[PDB]
Amino acid sequence: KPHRYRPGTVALREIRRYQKSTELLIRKLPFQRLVREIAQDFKTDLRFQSSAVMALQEASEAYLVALFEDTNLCAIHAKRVTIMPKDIQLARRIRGER
Amino acid sequence: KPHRYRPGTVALREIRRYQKSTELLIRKLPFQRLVREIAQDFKTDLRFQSSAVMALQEASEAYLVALFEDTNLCAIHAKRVTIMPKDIQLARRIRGERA
Amino acid sequence: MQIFVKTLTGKTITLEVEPSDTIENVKAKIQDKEGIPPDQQRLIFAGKQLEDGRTLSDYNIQKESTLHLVLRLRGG
Amino acid sequence: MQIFVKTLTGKTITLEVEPSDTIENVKAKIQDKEGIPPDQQRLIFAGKQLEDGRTLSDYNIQKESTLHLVLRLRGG
Amino acid sequence: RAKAKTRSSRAGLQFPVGRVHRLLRKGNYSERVGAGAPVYLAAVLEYLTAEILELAGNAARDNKKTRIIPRHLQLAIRNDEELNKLLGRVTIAQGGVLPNIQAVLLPK
Amino acid sequence: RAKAKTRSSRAGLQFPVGRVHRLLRKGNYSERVGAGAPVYLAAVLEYLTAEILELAGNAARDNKKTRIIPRHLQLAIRNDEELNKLLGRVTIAQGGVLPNIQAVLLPK
Amino acid sequence: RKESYSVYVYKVLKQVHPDTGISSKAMGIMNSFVNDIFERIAGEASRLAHYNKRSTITSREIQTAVRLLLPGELAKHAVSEGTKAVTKYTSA
Amino acid sequence: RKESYSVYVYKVLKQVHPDTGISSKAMGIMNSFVNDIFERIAGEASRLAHYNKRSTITSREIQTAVRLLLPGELAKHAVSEGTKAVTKYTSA
Amino acid sequence: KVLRDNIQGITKPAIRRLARRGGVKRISGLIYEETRGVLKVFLENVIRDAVTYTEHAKRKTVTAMDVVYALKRQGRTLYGFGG
Amino acid sequence: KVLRDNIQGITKPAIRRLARRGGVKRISGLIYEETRGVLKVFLENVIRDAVTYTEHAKRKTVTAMDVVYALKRQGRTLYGFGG
DNA sequence: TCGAGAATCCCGGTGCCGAGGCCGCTCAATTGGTCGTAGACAGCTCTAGCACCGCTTAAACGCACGTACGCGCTGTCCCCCGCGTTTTAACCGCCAAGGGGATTACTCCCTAGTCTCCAGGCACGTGTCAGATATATACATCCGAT
DNA sequence: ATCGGATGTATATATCTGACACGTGCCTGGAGACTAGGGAGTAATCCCCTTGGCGGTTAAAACGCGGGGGACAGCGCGTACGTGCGTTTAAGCGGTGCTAGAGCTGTCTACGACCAATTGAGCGGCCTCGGCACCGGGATTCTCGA
Repeated sequence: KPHRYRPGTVALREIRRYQKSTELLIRKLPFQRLVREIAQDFKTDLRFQSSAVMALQEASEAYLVALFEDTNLCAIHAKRVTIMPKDIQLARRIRGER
Repeated sequence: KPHRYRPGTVALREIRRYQKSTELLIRKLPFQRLVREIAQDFKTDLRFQSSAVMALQEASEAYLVALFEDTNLCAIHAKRVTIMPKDIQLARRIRGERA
Repeated sequence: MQIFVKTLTGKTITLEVEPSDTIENVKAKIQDKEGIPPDQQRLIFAGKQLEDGRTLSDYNIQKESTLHLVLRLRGG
Repeated sequence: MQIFVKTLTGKTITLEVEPSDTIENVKAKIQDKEGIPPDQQRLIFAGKQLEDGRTLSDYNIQKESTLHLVLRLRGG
Repeated sequence: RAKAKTRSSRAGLQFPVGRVHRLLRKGNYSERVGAGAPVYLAAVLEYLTAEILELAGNAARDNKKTRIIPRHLQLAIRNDEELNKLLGRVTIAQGGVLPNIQAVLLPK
Repeated sequence: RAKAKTRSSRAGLQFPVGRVHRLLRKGNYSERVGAGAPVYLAAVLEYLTAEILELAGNAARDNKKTRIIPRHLQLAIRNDEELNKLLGRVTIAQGGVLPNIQAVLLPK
Repeated sequence: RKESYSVYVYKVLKQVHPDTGISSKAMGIMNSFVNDIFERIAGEASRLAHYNKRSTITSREIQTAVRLLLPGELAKHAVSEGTKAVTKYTSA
Repeated sequence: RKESYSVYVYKVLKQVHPDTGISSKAMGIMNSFVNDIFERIAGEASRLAHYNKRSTITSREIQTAVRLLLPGELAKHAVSEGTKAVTKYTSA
Repeated sequence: KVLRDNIQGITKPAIRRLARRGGVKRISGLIYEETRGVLKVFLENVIRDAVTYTEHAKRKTVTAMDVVYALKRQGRTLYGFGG
Repeated sequence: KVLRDNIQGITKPAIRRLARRGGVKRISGLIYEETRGVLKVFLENVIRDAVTYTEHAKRKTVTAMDVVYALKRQGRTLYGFGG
């Protein structure tokens, strides 16, 4: 009989693992490529200091972490356990973005 | 033979009425007494220009209206219609006031 | 019928009026002898602020009156 | 064995060195005849930046060398 | 000297270039102010106020009124989406709110 | 003349009163600045720095470390209530988040 | 001797809508808005000028502040109006 | 030569926790924090000076700016510390 | 002179009217206490800022400009009172 | 010199492991497209600020002191890069 | 499906006070000169951002299965709404009064300005131990089986 | 609940490399001392304007009650997501190179500050007529028990 953790057990372990560390979570080269192709529509030539790209990654990851915290709060408010896209839209409305 | 409106029609009529008018919904003398009571814990003697009192009332009305808008949105997101105290807390918690 | 207009500057002039004359009439009289615009004067008699539309009798301005005058500035 | 140290100012001195001498050794020699601190000099020979720990032979400094010197400022 | 011509007149503007320049000088923003900065700022302010007043007057006309009211101003600002981003943190005294009811609340 | 005694020394502070004064002058905040203002501001900054550093050092000791890390600074700031009020809109590079799991998500 | 923007707002109104009225409260709100935008743009321009080690606020700084504070097509239109006004002023 | 509060922060850290060290990233974060707080307090004091039409920033303006900015207990403690420093500076 | 219990001056019909303007069609019976609490804390913050402004101004009178500055420094700028 | 897609590079396990940091236990299957629409509206609000900072500086390089000062402008302050 | 009935749009009339127009005077915006310096521009140098290549392997990905959870439905009951009746104090108008806000004038003293001196803060180099990494081992947790 | 294999977490030991802490040398920024002069402290004065009190009206608040709709717990289902595995893919790392341009310096020209005189725009005061608020009869419009 093969070993199998029940669903929802590995998720909590991953939560505890990633709430203790400080490592940047998105892959650096894909993120930098995304930033460079986004900036292609404002200035034709840009050079994008590495420290600037690092700051962009840090800010984006912090923003996503906060947004997912608020999304989880909305999901728990809605008597759910999983999050759904409408949970993000509600959180982004109360925050006054959209 | 009493005419009786169904529960909810008068509420919607009041909503439509009160979203059209720009008056203040809180009684001026009780609000001023509340303001003077609140400020008694900072300075013993304060004078509280009537313009300042009106500005405070306008700001409080606008803030409460926005908070109730967000509370209603939370209530509808919870597949509900009535607003509840936990709806207000969630609106403030996301907004950045409930700590 | 002469009453004395005592200004804030301590210079008191001798002004001859009529019992039926008005507060406004006194204002123009000083312009005739000093060139001061009427609207730059604030007349204070008996401690109450005189009004342009009132006469010199409604306030019971007896002769030899110490009329206290305040001068205003157009702009602060 | 003499090589010429040409500064940015256009003043070129005549300096006598040894084949086994170092880049650092030249820096102290100018202090003896001009009082200039060694660390305020940037020696550029053959277009590559000389290093203090290297000798005068590793860069093949032939005689009658036009040694280009850059002077730095402590503070900007 | 020649008859004085206002900087607003020579710049083709209605807002006071001279008064904007004085406010910039007396605001402790910087110790020196460029010549064209007050002109540019006055032009921008005039454009913004014209843009808002156009929508406010349109709202007042829609409301069968010939005067612009704080309610009309609030309606214009919160109906134009580009103005709403400028004044999203601004509350207007005697401005009210727009009529909006969530669809779920309607009778069914 | 008499021996030179620094403003910070004669005020009992460790932060540069002279540098604070220079920044106040060169900041376009006001045309003039008082004598006691730089001292007062330096004292306030020193107190706030000490307040942060005490908690940061305690948190660093909690992890069996003798050096401060941005993780420790983040932990101290987010664990103190009023520092969280000062820096609630401030994100820290390589700081992470506090360990939080909502009680509903815990297994029965 | 209090000074405001009421006359200029009235002129702009008469220019845009040939016949429309302004209540006193509406004029006050317009003055408040004008002061707010002036302070916003001037503060951003001062911060910009200081970030680049400059002692002057020029049309370049004002234009970049307008671009920073104005969203969408409003920024484009404001920049166009500002540059047109500045070039007309320099022409005479 | 660049200027920062690294030395002063290190002295404060030695005063508070004599046995504790600190890293370069922490120096950067502490300099950022000090600069942010300085900017906030200085801007508040500048605004306070203009509202009363005063042309000088003094300890009174800095103190009321501290009261405006800092939260409950920290504001009180910081005002106490600053007042102590001001009296010590004036007396000595 | 001495005032107390004036937080009850925000009556139930006033809160219902505010919710009606906000767009709420049904209100539970526990909303009013929470609304009074949040209104009280918001008022305390704004009035504390206004009082410290009018105390730095060396005055005993809280003008409308003090309230305007108190709201502006919290991001809730208020047009229509001279700010 | 031309980049076209560059948005699937923010992979599904990369949106996870960040939702995990946020603190979620279960994630739907449509969260990823929403989270990619975000962070594309975001950071596009940050560029076009960082640019027109570097453009005002007449540089063509986006320094770290542009991403900072674009943050603290968007209402978020970033430490250690850094002012 | 359709009247009964309450709400609301609507169409005149009448009286009121606020917006807009007019008059004046006065002060700050303008014109016109000087003058010191801010940055515009050219030159140059040295960092570093980009572009390339190969090599290792961690991360992503497609697949398959199961289970728990979101949803949809259903039945209870309870509580908030709408309506009527009684109470109250908000509100409008009026009146008495003092206090402190705003303004003006006198003056004094505190800060910007300038020169001169020197020492403490920055750059630098160096050495050394603190956290990182690997390795082996004990302990707490999970879930399937009883 | 109880056990125990299997998994992951945590702990003790050895080494070990680079970043942090302390020195040294120097040089510009901070400190010491005196002046000129305007900013602000301070004492009066007036009067706007805020506080307190009082009387009448009635709009609004408070209370009570009947019930219909809505909150909410319950139960089934089927489907969508978590978990684990083998495979693919490109991220990560290292090393090299080049040239685009960030950054610093030298000249100097245009540009903004500063000061004297003046006048025309705009702010203050009045004033008056029409937009607008309210009253009421009016027809229309939505709701609700049939």
